[PDB]
Amino acid sequence: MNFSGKYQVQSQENFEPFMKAMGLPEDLIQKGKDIKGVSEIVHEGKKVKLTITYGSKVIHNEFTLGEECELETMTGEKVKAVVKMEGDNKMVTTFKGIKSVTEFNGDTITNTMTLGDIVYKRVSKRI
Ligand SMILES: CCCCCCCC/C=C\CCCCCCCC(=O)O
Ligand SMILES: CCCCCCCC/C=C\CCCCCCCC(=O)O
Repeated sequence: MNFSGKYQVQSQENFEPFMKAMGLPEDLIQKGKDIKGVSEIVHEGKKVKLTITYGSKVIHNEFTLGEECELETMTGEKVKAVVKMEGDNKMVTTFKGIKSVTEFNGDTITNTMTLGDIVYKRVSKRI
């Protein structure tokens, strides 16, 4: 399907509770709470190059679909995980008890991460 492009967050639910349970330090939660971050994807085959920019904070991640790689979380911690291609438009992965589902529909990306009873929801559109 090719997911290349630049997108910006339009809306989100449960950012604070989810981020809290992730151990993201208070002040950052307060700061990123109101930042409409930009995400850039470069998709080439099973190679996904991902860059997330939140104001002055940037995180670079790169992984191969199906392969176990090391993902950098927003705290700085690094984890190992396999990102899978579920269906034709969904990228699914699991780490630290979190279940992550990214669904692509043209200009719209919908991301859903569930931790316990919390469901952090993000809706982005291509810019
Ligand atoms: C697509 C998977 C979901 C990615 C969620 C990313 C969430 C990032 C969380 C917030 C980071 C907080 C950074 C606060 C601002 C730091 C620098 C600044 O002030 O500009
Ligand atoms: C807890 C947040 C830590 C974020 C680390 C990155 C994890 C990303 C894992 C899944 C890859 C799916 C890529 C989807 C990009 C969506 C961009 C967006 O929603 O802004």
